[PDB]
Amino acid sequence: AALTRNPQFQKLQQWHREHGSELNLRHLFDTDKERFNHFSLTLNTNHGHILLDYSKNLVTEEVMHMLLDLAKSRGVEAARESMFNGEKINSTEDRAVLHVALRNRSNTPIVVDGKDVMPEVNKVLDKMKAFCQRVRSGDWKGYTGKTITDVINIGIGGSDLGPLMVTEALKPYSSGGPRVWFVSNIDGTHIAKTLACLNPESSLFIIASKTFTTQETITNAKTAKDWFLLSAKDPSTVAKHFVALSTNTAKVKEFGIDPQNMFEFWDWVGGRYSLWSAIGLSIALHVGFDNFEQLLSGAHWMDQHFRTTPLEKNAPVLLAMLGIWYINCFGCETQAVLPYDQYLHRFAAYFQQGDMESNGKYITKSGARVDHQTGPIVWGEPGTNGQHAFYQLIHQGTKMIPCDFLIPVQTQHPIRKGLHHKILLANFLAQTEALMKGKSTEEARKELQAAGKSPEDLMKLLPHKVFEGNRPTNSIVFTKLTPFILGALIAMYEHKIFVQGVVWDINSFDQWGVELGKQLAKKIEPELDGSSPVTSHDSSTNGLINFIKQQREAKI
Amino acid sequence: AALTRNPQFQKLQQWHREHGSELNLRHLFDTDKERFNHFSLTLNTNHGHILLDYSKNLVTEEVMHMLLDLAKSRGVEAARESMFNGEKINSTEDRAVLHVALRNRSNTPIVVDGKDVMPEVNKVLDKMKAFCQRVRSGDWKGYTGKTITDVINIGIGGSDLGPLMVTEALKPYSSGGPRVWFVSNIDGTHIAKTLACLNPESSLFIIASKTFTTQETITNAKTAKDWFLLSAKDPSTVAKHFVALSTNTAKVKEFGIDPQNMFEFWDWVGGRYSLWSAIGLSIALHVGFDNFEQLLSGAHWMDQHFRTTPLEKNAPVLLAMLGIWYINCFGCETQAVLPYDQYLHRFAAYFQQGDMESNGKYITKSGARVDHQTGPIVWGEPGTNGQHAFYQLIHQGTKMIPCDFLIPVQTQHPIRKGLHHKILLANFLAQTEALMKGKSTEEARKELQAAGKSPEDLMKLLPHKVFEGNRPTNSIVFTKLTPFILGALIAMYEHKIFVQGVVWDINSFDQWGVELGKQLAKKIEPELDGSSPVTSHDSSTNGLINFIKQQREAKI
Repeated sequence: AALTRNPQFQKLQQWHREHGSELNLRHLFDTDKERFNHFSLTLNTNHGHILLDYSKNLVTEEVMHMLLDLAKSRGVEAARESMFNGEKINSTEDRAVLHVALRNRSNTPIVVDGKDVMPEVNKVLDKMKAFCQRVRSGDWKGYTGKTITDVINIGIGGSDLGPLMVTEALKPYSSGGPRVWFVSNIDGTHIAKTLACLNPESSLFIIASKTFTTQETITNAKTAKDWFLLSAKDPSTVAKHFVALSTNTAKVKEFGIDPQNMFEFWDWVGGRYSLWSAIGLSIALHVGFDNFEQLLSGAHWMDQHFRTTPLEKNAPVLLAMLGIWYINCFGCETQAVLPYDQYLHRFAAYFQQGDMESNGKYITKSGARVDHQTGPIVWGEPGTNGQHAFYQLIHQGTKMIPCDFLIPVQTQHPIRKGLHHKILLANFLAQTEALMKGKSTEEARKELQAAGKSPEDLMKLLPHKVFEGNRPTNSIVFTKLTPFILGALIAMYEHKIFVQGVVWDINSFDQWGVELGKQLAKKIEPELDGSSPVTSHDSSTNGLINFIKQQREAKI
Repeated sequence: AALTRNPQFQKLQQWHREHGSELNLRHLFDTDKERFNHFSLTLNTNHGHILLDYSKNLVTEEVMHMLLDLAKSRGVEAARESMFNGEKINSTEDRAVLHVALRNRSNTPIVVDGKDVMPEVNKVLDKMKAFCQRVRSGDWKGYTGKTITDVINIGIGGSDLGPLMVTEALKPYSSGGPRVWFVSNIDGTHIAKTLACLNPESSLFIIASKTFTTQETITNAKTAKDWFLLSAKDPSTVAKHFVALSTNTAKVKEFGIDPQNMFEFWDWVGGRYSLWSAIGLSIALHVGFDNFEQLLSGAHWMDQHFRTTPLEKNAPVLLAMLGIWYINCFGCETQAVLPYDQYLHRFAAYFQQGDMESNGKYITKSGARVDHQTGPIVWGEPGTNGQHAFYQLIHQGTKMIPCDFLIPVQTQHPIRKGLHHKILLANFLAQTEALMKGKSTEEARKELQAAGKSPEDLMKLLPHKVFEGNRPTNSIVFTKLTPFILGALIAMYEHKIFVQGVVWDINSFDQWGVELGKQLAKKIEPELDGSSPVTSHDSSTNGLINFIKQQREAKI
């Protein structure tokens, strides 16, 4: 495996082995008045500013230089061009990786198999807008003649999380749009509780599935059709309440949907990178096409930043290499994402898929097994919520946890003359300051002394009140969370993920880890039927199945 | 630190040292037909069964004996008795830890400071039931004489997550109950979007806060009151629309709340263990008191199981020691919680707080700094969703991640004649089976050949199709997710957390980690006012504040 044999990597490791544990944030800031200026970057997108302050990280100019050298020697730049140029970098599936084409507002030609993909991309987009216009304006009618009031997206994984996270994040921009719902779990509870709140006469379903044969998605789609038909009765009315995001014309038409209402995307569009394509139809329907195009433009802006900016000042590259530093040198298993924004409550979950499904790999592009760590476990909750739940462990646990704190300067709801947002901002700032600064034993002793504690009571509590600090964080502040800014932020992390994948020499765009569980599930399905004991598996699987057969009848 | 000096621990570590990496699940099952029988526990609660199958773990009977010996030498049994008997085991705050008293259905006396706490516990429960009856029945009217249709819980941390997670989990048992809402984030977006869907004359607010001085909660409460009075206008009507879960009579009365509508709890009720107290009022209002008592009874049943069962067959002890095995011997940073149940969509988030806030500590009860790992990072999303998001990394990443898979045999919505649940169950079973078994190079090769793959295509794909397996999991299956069973499950994990804390010799019931961040935030708040630059902090904190001031009125 390449990384471990790379000269720059070894130099980095050697340096960390010798000076790594010596790095101390408090000391670094105390001896360098220019630290913030030297370890941060402000980006003016013309539609708001984004400040990436990575100064509270365990790095020095020397460390950053070494990290940038590694990025260069790993061919991050050549790899980037290959992606943007339509080359088939998805080596195991022999496919191009072009979510950047989906939002290529510049319409600069991107050729794949001797053909520019932009024309087809724009064809679908125009098709999406036209349809969106009919639904939003009321022109489109239910089988009863009523306008659509609710839109239900049915899909799993990448066909669900992106649309859900974005519509949740851009709720303030949904004025005039129908309400949107998202069904994803095969668990019957999901579709059942969702359908109970809807009127079939004014409900529009969006079945999101490339092949249109995805078990969970199609099962849910069929259940929704039965629910609908229970009221509508006529199978021909389905074409008025169901549309598809797919390419399988036959299966779509067989379902009862009109091929005219099938919005397609391509194989170079990964599920976890597809909200920018037809998959984003529910987004466009909710916030309008102008806002949707703003979302795409934001991503496009960041794509250009990534492609034209020197590595030293390249946002995604910097985030990626800082992550490599903590993952491969410090050995940190996780990456926390803490947005101080309730609208971004599903932002961390979105990147759990985007990051983990992309880089949770162990085989390199050459077929060799890695002998080093790859993708981290991404997790988190919007602040200050999460702040009152698990920060205890971040501040005083036994784990080093890189944290990305994000927040918009301007709130969408400046209630109480901005009092709420002021407090939110203060906590956003105070937490990273606290994680960095900590509170020494002497500092805590003085507080306890001043609190009239007896020598005995003081000694008993003292160590518990000490904060060792030196806990690194990135602070990402943006003017306002608009469709454009959100687009830029999502694209920024998409590229961070891309860069790390290159450094580790893995394929960030396939997902073979899915078939094993899938094949074993299909084998078990028919065995669940009936009350006869199963003995064809390992004793555990056998035991579980038999307990299930025994208890499915139990009358509590 | 006590743990490192414990002889049973050193014996365990030496064994691991010498045998650890040699353990292979597939090989263990292949060579022992009694594995499931030997490593599974079935609990009959008389109100449904709970099967704890821990056979797919990297353990042998020898390993389990060493783990149980460690639990015993660390005094888990005596510590448990001290908790149940009301001793002040919360050593740093010198307080008892009695969430078990809250659900002590048996009413066996529990003495604290020379006084049985049960009378006051039951008094509050009776008060809660009485109030709920009036609200639910429509007896309690708003200032305009209308019945209450919406209940809004305002609180943060332990005063929020439990009530939210339980009401979400028990939705099927809420018929005839008012809609419940939860406001927690200080972020104005939270209270604003909630208030926008409410009618002040039929809305009842529950302000959950012990001291009633919690900044976020009180700020949200004041905003809700201003909103209410904009319509009500008459201050005296507040007593008909606001109640409190607190003990600060002065502040409550000052807020405008009738002190007779203040439901109390005690200092031995930790926030993250408070849903069983008055904090659970929103739960009672949503599902009725009979169901709330079932929830309490379920926890009481698990409490009894924990107190009377020999360690070797004690569910919480087994879960705890398996965790210790992975944390302190294998070095796993995280613990995944994967419930295959949409209703339990906030279950993992709940324990992310319950576990991490309790055991994210680094100072032992003797004041020594731990020289070993403590609490893990808890995370997860309900199965299939999570299954289509990040399982790629669990299956083929470079991290060992213990996973708890949970699922009810009987679904609350057996739609399509049980088809959805059948698929859900098959996946629940197949996933742990796949994680254990994996797929060898030769197995994958055979599949690729049968698939008709060409020689070189097979060669390039082969390694990527291999699953190393040997990934440990616990499967927890229960007859049905009822209020009683849910209570039992929550209590089971609370005790798992307790046992681990005892083994590590830390105080699982304090949370000093909160102080530093709060103190720094209060100092920054006033500095945000005005446009003059701030220079009183480290350059990063300074720079972030100044960017905020600059961008505050940037027009986008």
